[PDB]
Amino acid sequence: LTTAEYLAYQTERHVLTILTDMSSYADALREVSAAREEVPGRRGYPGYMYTDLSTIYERAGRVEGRNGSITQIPILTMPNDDITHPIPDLTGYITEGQIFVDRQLHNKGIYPPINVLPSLSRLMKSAIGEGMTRKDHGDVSNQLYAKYAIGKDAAAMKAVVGEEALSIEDKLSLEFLEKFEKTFITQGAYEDRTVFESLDQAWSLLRIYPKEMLNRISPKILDEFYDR
Amino acid sequence: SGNREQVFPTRMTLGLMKTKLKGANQGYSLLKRKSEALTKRFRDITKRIDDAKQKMGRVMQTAAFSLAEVSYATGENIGYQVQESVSTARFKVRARQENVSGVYLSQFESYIDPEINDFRLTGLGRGGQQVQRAKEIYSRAVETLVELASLQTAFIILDEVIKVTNRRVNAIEHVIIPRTENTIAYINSELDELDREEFYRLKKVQEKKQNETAKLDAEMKLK
Amino acid sequence: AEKRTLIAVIADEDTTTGLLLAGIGQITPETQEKNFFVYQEGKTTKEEITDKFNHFTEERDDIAILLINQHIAENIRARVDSFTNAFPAILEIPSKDHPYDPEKDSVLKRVRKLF
Amino acid sequence: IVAAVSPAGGDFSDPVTTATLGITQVFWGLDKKLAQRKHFPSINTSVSYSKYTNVLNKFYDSNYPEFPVLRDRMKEILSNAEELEQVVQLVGKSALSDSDKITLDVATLIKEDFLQQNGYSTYDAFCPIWKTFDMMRAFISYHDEAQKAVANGANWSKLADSTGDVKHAVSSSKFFEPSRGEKEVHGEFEKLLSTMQERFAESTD
Amino acid sequence: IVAAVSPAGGDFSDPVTTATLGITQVFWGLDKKLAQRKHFPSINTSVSYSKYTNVLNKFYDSNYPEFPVLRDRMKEILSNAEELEQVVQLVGKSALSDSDKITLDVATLIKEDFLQQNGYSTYDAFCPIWKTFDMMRAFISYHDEAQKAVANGANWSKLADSTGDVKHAVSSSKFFEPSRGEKEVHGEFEKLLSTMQERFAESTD
Amino acid sequence: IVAAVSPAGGDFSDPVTTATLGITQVFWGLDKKLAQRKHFPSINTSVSYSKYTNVLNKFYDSNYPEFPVLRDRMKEILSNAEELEQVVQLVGKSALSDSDKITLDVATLIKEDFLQQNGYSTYDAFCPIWKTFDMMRAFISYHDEAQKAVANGANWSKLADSTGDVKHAVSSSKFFEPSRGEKEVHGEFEKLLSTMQERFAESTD
Repeated sequence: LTTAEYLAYQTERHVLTILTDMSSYADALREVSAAREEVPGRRGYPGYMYTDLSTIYERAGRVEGRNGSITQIPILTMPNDDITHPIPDLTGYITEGQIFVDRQLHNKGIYPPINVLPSLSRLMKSAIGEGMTRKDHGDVSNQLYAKYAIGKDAAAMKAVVGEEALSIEDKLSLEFLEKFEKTFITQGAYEDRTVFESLDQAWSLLRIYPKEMLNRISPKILDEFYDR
Repeated sequence: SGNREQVFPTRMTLGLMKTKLKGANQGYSLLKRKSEALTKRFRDITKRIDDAKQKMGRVMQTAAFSLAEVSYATGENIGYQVQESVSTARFKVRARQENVSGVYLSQFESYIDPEINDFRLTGLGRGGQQVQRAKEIYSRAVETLVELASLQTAFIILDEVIKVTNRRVNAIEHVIIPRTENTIAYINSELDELDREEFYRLKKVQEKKQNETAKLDAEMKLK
Repeated sequence: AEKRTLIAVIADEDTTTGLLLAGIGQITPETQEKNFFVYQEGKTTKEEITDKFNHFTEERDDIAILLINQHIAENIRARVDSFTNAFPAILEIPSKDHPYDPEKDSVLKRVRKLF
Repeated sequence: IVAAVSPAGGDFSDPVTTATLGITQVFWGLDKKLAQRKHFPSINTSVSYSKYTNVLNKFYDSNYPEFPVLRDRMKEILSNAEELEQVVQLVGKSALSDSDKITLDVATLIKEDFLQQNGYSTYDAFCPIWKTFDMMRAFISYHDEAQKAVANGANWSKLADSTGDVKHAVSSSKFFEPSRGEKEVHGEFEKLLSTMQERFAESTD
Repeated sequence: IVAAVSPAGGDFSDPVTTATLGITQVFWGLDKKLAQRKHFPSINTSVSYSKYTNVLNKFYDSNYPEFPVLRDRMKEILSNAEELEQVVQLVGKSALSDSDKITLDVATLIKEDFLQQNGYSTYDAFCPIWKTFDMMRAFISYHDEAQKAVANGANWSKLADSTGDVKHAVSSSKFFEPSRGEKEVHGEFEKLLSTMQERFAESTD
Repeated sequence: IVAAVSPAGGDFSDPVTTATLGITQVFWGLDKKLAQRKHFPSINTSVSYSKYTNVLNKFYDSNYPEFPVLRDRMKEILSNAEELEQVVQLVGKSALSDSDKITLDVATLIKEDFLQQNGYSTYDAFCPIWKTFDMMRAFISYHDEAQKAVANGANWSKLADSTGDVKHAVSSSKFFEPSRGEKEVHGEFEKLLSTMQERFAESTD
């Protein structure tokens, strides 16, 4: 983070700092805390866990005057796959969202195993619009999330009410979920997809549905992006 | 406070019961949506059976007057002749088999007997027309009976599924939730508190020992 | 279960049997018993009708529909008792000689109650 | 290293296992349910992992080219069927589609005949890599044949009844004594897979 | 002190949020679901209690005498509709009585045009207390006239279709400009109520 | 030494209780849920135990020879009631057989009339051992006669109202004043047993 602050403020270049496995950093912070003979706080981590996590995370963000900007993507391992653990909890309590990697999708062979349904970016709407990325990006995101949720619950119901008793929306949603998880989320390890190209794939995926079933997307965007 | 589950509080138990709560919650939602699907089908069956009842008014009256016209042609009630006419008239009810909304509702698909008109050909010419009208009314009757069989079997299934979802949301989920509430919030927090008390007592003992070592030295150093 | 055929026994009106046996009927040549027992149009006590209903809907293994004349509004309790299952006999209440399909029909009563 | 970790009462909440998980590239975690069923070995095929799946591709591409694809297919079948089982145990198997029934049944076949391994009998005491690869191929191709056949008309109950012989063949393929050598064991598996394909082609019509 | 509480994981059970809920008299209770439906200000009226309603009678009776009973009526009809949505889910809409359908329609009008405030337009960015009170009178009078003219008159649907203009007027009552002056706005609301009364009198025939 | 253990929070796992257990041969674990509904003496039959039943058999065979058999029968039907209630609170009384219904009814009778004891009224302040044994015979005989009548053909739903006088006599058998003397009370109990047997024989004709 000191190098990032240098490169981003004393020079001008942006920077996307990555902090791999902050859970191991918390593990090391436990050793420092116990070295000082401090009593353990919750879960064994020191009570000031939040302070020394914040003093890392909050060293990022754009700055008035200086053109640079530090973007953090602090990766961290779920200790036992529970949000309630102090480290994921505190990080989600300081950071601007979360981007899950899900065991369930990884066992299917998907890569990356990003779980879209719980993952969210709180201030995504700032980075989306006409000026940056295409103008349909926000509504494409909204509709993709909605149809993915429909696909997930309808995949749950395929085993309950049978495939034939699902409404045509849910049948199209199963087809969309299969193609989604297998072609859109599923990305080659070395496949660089430009955000415009990824939106083009998203559109090639959403045009499964008729224009009327894409209720989430504004009509002014459908009338110029659905057909191409 | 509330319905305990009388479980032994430990971290493996908290995780197990949290997964069990997740399973029961998704099961409640899943069975609730199965129940809405089945009750949609059930309401369709109820409206069709009411329509078939008012058909058993009107169309049955029409077929009865077909019989009445045949009797008028014959000049007398042919019912006595029709009595004990044949052992198996030209109609039968095949074994029901179907699967509606995930439930094997048994709708009877009755079909005409291959030995058609086993009791026809009696009296004047209106007998055949009355037989055909009776066969049409009997097809309507097979339809109404199939709708009623659905409105009974799916009624039982919808009652069982609805009471299972209600039992879940009332007893099962609302007893699993207090079980985890106990296991973590009361007991695990209490045990961590005890352990932190023990550690603080250790820290106090260690600090007083080092301090007195500090005062015995630093006093040998003072003089 | 196995295939079977309908029957109509409710003492209100047996003319429905005359109007229906032209197309659909049932007798047991092996048992020498007319499965489509007449209703006598009120010429018999309800005990015989109840016995025949018990034989058809609780002793016969072959499953099919069954019909009942305006007496279905009279024997509603027994109809509710025997209507616990769609088999062996899913009852029905045709109008017979008079318009007699009101809200008093047992199946219609159950539908309205669950409505 | 092969560092056994006694799991104690807990499953993974024990801090030794949690601290180990951040270090070991491979973690064959225990499965309590498979142990209570006496299903040996009883490793959990849903929470275990090997960060060595991708580095080994340099070795797979030279000897067993289809091994990674088959492993991914096997994992996909097992995971989809565990999802499906988590529902059917709560509702029942009546509503399952034919493809769902195949996924569930092939998962049971896998979990009983591929994943399971006695480890004490003269056969299957040490399942060499080529025999394991050939059984992966046999099971995956059996699932593929079933899915493709029910993609056509053939309903799956009659198909299972008619190809019970093929199912038993792929199930008992584990019995192939590995001391016979790859030269002839691979021939046995080729014969098995060919008869499998021809039987499914026959029963499709 | 309007002090927000944002617990660690949205648990709303940790001692800080329990203490604040115990001490803070009014808890306006925002909701995520009401925000996703774009129903700003996203107040969840089910849980958003307020224990300052009682001490404010000394202010209401001074210069808005009917306000307390008026909000009690609005809250009770809103809660009745919230309860009756469950009955609509259980059994078809037709099974509801005429009075129940009146309650549902009026509370939908409430949720759409009284609670739901644009906040960005110039007409309802600032809803003064007098305009809020007059809108409350209009809405509650609408429910009362519908309720009375149905309990002593024709079916709810016939009146609703016959007096859809009145419902549109009370819905568009949100658009009256607060900048127009308190006296002018109050006179306009009185005009709306008078036209209301005469229109319900006409449609009663 | 009889010593109440008064655990904090009502938790049986409270360390003073756990230490007290393992050294006390008897454990009359009271339950707060029963004491809330004024069901005295509020003992919890599910978890209470007494390691002294094995050594008391000598006294019982010397004085009340069939006391232990009756105790075993009573605890058996109580446990059957507990499992049946666990089933019913999730399924409902419909799925219950007829013997299950009679077990539930007799166990409710016991829990309201035998196990319960007002502790302050003149009739149940001190229930001497002979009256307790007599009521065990009365309640178990009622259960046996009802079970036999159900087995012999009479459905319990019809039997309930026909023999309701006998069930009420059993319920009111706890009002037999202990000071009336062993001869008087035992004569009354023999009368109750004879009336039970004759009425249950008559009602099953």
